[PDB]
Amino acid sequence: QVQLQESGPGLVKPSETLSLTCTVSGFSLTSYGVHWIRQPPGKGLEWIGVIWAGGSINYNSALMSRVTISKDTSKNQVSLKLSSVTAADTAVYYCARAYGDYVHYAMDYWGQGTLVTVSSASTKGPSVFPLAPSSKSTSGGTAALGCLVKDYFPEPVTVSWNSGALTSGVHTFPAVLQSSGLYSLSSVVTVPSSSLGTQTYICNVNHKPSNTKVDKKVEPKSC
Amino acid sequence: DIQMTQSPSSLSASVGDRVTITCRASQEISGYLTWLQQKPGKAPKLLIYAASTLDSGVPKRFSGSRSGTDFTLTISSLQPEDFATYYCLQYTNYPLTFGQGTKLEIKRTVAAPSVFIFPPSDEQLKSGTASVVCLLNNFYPREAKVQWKVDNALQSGNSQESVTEQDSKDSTYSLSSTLTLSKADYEKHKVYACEVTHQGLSSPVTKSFNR
Amino acid sequence: EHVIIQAEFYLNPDQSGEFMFDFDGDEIFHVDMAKKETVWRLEEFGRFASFEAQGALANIAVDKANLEIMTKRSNYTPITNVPPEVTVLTNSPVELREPNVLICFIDKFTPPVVNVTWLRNGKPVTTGVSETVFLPREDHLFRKFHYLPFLPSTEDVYDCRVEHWGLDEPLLKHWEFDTSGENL
Amino acid sequence: APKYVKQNTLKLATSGDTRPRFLEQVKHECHFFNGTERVRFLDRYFYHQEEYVRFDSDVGEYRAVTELGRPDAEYWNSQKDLLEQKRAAVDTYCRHNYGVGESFTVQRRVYPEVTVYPAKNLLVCSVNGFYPGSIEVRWFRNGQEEKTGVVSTGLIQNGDWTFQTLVMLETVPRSGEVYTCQVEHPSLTSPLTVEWRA
Ligand SMILES: *[C@@H]1O[C@H](CO)[C@@H](O)[C@H](O)[C@H]1NC(C)=O
Ligand SMILES: *[C@@H]1O[C@H](CO)[C@@H](O)[C@H](O)[C@H]1NC(C)=O
Repeated sequence: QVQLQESGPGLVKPSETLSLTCTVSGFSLTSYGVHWIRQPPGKGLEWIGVIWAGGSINYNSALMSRVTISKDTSKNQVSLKLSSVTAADTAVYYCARAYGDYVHYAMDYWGQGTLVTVSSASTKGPSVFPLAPSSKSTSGGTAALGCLVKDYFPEPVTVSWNSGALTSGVHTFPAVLQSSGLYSLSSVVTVPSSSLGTQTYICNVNHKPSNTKVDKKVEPKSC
Repeated sequence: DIQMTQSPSSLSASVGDRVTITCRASQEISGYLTWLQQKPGKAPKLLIYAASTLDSGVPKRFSGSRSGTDFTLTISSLQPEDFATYYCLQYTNYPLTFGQGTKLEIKRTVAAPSVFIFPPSDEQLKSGTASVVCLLNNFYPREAKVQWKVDNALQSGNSQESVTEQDSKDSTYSLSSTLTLSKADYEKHKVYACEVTHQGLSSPVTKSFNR
Repeated sequence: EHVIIQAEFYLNPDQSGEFMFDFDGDEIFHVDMAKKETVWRLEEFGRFASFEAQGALANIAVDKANLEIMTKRSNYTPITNVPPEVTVLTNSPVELREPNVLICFIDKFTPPVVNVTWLRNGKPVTTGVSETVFLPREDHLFRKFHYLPFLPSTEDVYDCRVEHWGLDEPLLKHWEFDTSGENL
Repeated sequence: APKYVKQNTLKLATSGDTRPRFLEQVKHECHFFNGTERVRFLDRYFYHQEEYVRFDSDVGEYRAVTELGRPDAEYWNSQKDLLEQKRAAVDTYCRHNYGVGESFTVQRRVYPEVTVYPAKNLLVCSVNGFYPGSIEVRWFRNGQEEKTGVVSTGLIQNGDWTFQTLVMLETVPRSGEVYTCQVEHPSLTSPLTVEWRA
């Protein structure tokens, strides 16, 4: 199981130092080097740096003064620090793998990536409200029910349905930044109309940036 | 410092089509180009390296070559799960530079949206806010006009929309328009409706309720 | 379950050709360009089978002609120097003064030209060194094996020096009797 | 004298140190399932590291993998006499060369040598010098199979028609706990067991 997994704070105040760690498994940091690549949301990818297997470190010229990449081979982890973060440094950060100590070795097996949001605001847990099924949200032989995850900061929240038992018909939407500054999204699921009443539907919303775990039981409505 | 020009910026093609993304290099990259596939909410996945060497785990239908000085990623028979953003990457000299990216979308038959309207909850209303949700289920194409009519009067500036990415099996989208009001402004009205105009609908579809 | 490949290549401007047979990742035989004869990877194989090398050399001439036509049809597009992976292994677990083999394993490279040298305490070992031919992979890159029979010592240190055009310097992979395990 | 036969490379269709390098590879692949029962012939042609034309016996014609092979395939599928030999290669080339060599390749068995040593806690079961590569290694801690703490180096080819593998056990031995490593291989008529003897 070749895995690379990013870890870090998620929310950093401006002009502070961002500190991320990439924990790896399935390969050796003495035989492999790892790259740091960042992707602003919506925009393209940007190479931050490399730390090779032999300890050679190469940074990018645009962020040369602000980027420090180190390596603990004993704990199979690699650390990336950004000094004096601005709002342009808000991005999804990725650690990827390459062989040896040379740039012409191709980059293999990227990691899932962690999101860093640079903002001076405080975190806030989300309020979860049921989007109850009714006659208005039942088109013939199908009905729709959902969960509104509202007024949280920062990204992300994760919504599952019946602890992963319900996956088909599940549509979790991208979050929209409200004018007040907090995020909000909805996750809906379409179920057969006869199944209402004879099947319990609970959405599970987890926001670890605020240490919030909410299970909301969606129940049918009339109007 | 090295420039990677990716073309076209966006693409839509049917299932079974042969698609071709091109990538120009400002300098010579000596064959050191990598084609990456990023599905939404995921990391880039290594498709091709060294301009034509296929990574283990990539299907045979992806192929890489060089059209003169330009480089070429070719999907022979397009599949519905190939909806993704594709990036070209040089790895011949520091710094490593990526292309702008090509958003490959899937063409399908036009599908009408299923419109569902959700009244605001009791817990939100006793928190002092009201959110009415208008949901558009599996539809194609992505362009959809969602209007909010409260007491037959068109609202503007109090609704935000969110569109899902393309579904990997039936190549559809879904939209969530949220109308948000204060409790006093919500309780000043009776009839709440969302009107949907879409290419798969012969006439606009209005879903409504009475507060 | 089983895969047998007749592998042929030709490389210009080195004018170097190769015809060989593969069974499930291992070489059965290799037709030697000079001396015009088959070289079985294991000597027992030549006492169990036989092959005429001259028709294989005719196929190598056909490969030369096809490389001319492909070079003209590609607007003289060069190959990518894919750099090699070098790992130094031991055939057995090492004990002192108990005879063993140092294996330099070279993997995931093209074009198939590499300069390989064994270094005993920094000094080249040009005699009593074995090697395999450029074995083909299924991603159509190449791998190669080099062998140095030796007798493990407390004080001796060895080095595999691999030179490829995908690298800016010769690659040096180290092995000593202590710290013989680098495999995670 | 058993004789290996060759598959003839087809002539194509006409349209020192820091110098460009140009390589053309041809791979005539025979794929075997259930012995000589299911056989697939695959005549594949490569320029550099990229395939441009291919004959599949499951397809029955030369097809172009990239645009560069399009002149060749149309040329090669314009000669039906050539295609009859390519389709009959499944029986005349693949199955023949499977026959002359089944004794020392398919039915080749080499005894594995098994060694257990502690490393830098960690125990290593080094299994070296075996053929074929179908090996199974299990770690029995006190007569109980460990499923938590086993990492394998995988199958490692030596090039001598011999494989090797180093299955590791990350545990906590404290006072005289007996550890056992077991190797299952087709060259063995019975499973092979080695004890660490703490
Ligand atoms: C090997 O060395 C020769 C000179 O001895 C040199 O011309 C050749 O380029 C080298 N091969 C490489 C670097 O692959
Ligand atoms: C494999 O081959 C044998 C004869 O060699 C045959 O009886 C059998 O049906 C074949 N298939 C399987 C799945 O064993």
